[PDB]
Amino acid sequence: SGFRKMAFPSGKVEGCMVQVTCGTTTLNGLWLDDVVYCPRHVICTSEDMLNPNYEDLLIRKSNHNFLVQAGNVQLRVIGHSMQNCVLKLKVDTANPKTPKYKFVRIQPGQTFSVLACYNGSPSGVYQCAMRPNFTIKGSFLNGSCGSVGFNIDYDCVSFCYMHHMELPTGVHAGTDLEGNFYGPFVDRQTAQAAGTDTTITVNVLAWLYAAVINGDRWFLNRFTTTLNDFNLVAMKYNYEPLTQDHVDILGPLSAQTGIAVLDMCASLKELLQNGMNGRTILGSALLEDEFTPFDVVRQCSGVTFQ
Amino acid sequence: SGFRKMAFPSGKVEGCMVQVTCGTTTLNGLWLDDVVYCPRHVICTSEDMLNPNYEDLLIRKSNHNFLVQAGNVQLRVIGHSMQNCVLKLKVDTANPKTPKYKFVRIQPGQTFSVLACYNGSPSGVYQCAMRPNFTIKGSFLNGSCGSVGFNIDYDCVSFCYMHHMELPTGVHAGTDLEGNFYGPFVDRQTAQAAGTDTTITVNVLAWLYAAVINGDRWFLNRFTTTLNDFNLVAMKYNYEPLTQDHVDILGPLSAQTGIAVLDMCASLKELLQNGMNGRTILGSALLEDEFTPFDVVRQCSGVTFQ
Repeated sequence: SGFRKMAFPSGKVEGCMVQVTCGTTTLNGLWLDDVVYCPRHVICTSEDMLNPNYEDLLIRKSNHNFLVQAGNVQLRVIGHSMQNCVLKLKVDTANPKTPKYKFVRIQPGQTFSVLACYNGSPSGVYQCAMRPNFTIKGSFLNGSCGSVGFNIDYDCVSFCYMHHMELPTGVHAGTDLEGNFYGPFVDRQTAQAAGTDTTITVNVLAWLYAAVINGDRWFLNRFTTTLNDFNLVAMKYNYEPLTQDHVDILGPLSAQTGIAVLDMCASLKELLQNGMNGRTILGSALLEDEFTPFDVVRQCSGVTFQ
Repeated sequence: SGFRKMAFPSGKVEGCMVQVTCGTTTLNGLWLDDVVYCPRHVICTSEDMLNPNYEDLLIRKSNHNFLVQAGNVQLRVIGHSMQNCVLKLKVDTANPKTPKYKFVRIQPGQTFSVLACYNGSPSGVYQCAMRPNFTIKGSFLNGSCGSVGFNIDYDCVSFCYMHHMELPTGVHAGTDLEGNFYGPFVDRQTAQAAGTDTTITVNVLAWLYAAVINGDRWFLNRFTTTLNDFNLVAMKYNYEPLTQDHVDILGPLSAQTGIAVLDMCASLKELLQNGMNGRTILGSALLEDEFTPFDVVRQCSGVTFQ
């Protein structure tokens, strides 16, 4: 019983975090086999970040300019290249703690765990969603760059995010591990803005389903609705339009609650129209859209990792 | 920038989780050196939990009745005893992953990380507070018992909580690692209830301070107040009374914001009296009381662990 924003266990990822320095700039990198991955803006000085030419900046740099530290042991750089917005540093030592792993580009409205690091040391773990506008609402102080986002499928770590930058709103942008940004962000210190932040309707529904399973049912009503009727009300409140896939994906929650998805939409319409009247759902006075159906199932089925 | 409920890294604790079975009952235990710790109600059958005599039940049990499994390897039980509500199983194998560690009984309004486990496998990590009434609002499905609460001070794990039970409200009770319950709970399946759930005023203030440092300042006002004036308003809303210690503890936040604690109390009084008017603070439409001053400092100073 009970329902929390819970992260995956960080252990398999802790053993992959290293410290990367060029000149006066230190940030975090990801040590898998005999490659360290980090944000290429490690080669930038405070001046360069205005309008850097990365190709040009990289030409002034040799393998011996990259100080890679694993705990208190220096690694030897025997090769370096740039893949989009990441640097791949080849080291002669394979990480003996390399877990079974893969790189996935993640879809907006999917969730993942962040291990926030400073100087290659883990600081803390929390859950995030890739928002429809490809930002994240994380916690990233100075030196957190190269901190990574990940899911764990049975024994396998799927890395999906590397932190690079903060936007004027205080929200966060980064890349997949192949170094392509999520959204239209670029790694230079210019005026960039996120689009409109829409709500992940399917996730809000998953959360309502979680609430019910945990005894909170006050927001349930006598009404149903239609997909089209519901989406007319979505548009107004900058909710994502709902589709049959979304319905199908919620079937295991629908199933286990005996509550048709459309009746739950009717409950949600009523909350968007009437607000909460100072009531709470799983101790939130707002609609939470950072739990996927999968997140809710896991936490109301109790699956583990090995 | 940004502010999240973030857990400590779980890695050092993952390597301590084992599975403990008696008959048909499986739960989690904590393997430190050559001792496994788990809730003594592992010796209970579904019948026994009504009115168990643990001393009597333990007399029917020998070292070979305890199936302790570490990943996929069985450990050998060479000794067993009961310390209050925990069983200490002596095994011949010392945990080679035992981290530097200590047992602390934690004070109400302090926070810690939970590694929720099933069958000795970690499932997820989240932050909790010991509430003034000695319950916690966690996530614990069936088989989560023996999941542990912990803080990390530089390299050292301080274990503070072991999960044992859920109360009629859906909230959670357990012991310190010496096996004394937090609050007046006992490990039997009877009608027990938590006292009134008071709010941790000092933590609410820490959070307001976090908000300010992260640019949210709408709730700031022109007023100050007195300790006594503020506490008159605390009592009404079941907030904990504030003291000079509480003030002193917030000095580093006061300091770094240039905002006297009493002016922040005046802001809080105004929120308790007027509500939020559908505004948000760090994306919460309620007052958050599960961040300590220490939690806020860490996350606005950026300290790490090694």
